[PDB]
Amino acid sequence: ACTKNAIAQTGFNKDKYFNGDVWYVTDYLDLEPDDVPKRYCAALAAGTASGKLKEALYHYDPKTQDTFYDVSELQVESLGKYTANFKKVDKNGNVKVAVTAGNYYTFTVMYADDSSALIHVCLHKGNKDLGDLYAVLNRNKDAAAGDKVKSAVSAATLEFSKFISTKENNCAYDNDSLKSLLTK
Ligand code: HEM
Ligand SMILES: [N+]
Repeated sequence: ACTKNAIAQTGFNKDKYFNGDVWYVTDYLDLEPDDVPKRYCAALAAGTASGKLKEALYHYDPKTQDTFYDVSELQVESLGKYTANFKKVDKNGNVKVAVTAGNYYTFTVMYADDSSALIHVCLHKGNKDLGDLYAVLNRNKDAAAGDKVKSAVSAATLEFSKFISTKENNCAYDNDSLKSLLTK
């Protein structure tokens, strides 16, 4: 189960974050021992499509090759805090698993600037018992975490040294699919 009420960034700039561009996960911290492997790659695009706040997701496990995309319409809880009812889709937006009761995530944007972000995610999916996840994002898939985002990790009373990097997984992303999924 999740245990954190993450606090959103003071002065969060939603239009800059939700600009339709891609964010790559560079580092992550899963609070429950084994909800996820020590290497999925992940990326997302977030934006407004025909007036609707949307987020598209990509996951890839470079060892198993397990791959999946999702798209969600987002609902607002407060500035920087959103609820996402996800649908599993192929890379072209064709539905594989419809929106389902019990299938949603919340996320909180704890820190963001033009190039980097720190988010909290609480995923709910069927009968899995999942815990809190934190992720450091960058607009550049190769960027080492800089001082603004690392300081934000500290300010959340977390230790960046505990975060697991995705950089040695050598993941390659279909950015075009993420951006186009925002409309689907
Ligand atoms: C970027 C922020 C992330 C968000 C919003 C997110 C969200 C989600 C969602 C919605 C699902 C279920 C998708 C579906 O069933 O259609 C999922 C599954 C999963 N995610 Fe993430 N995720 C993120 C990052 C990560 C990271 C960095 C990892 C690293 C290991 C990870 C590991 C997993 C795993 C292992 C599953 C499979 C869960 C299961 O079915 O048991 N996710 N995630
Ligand atoms: N996840």
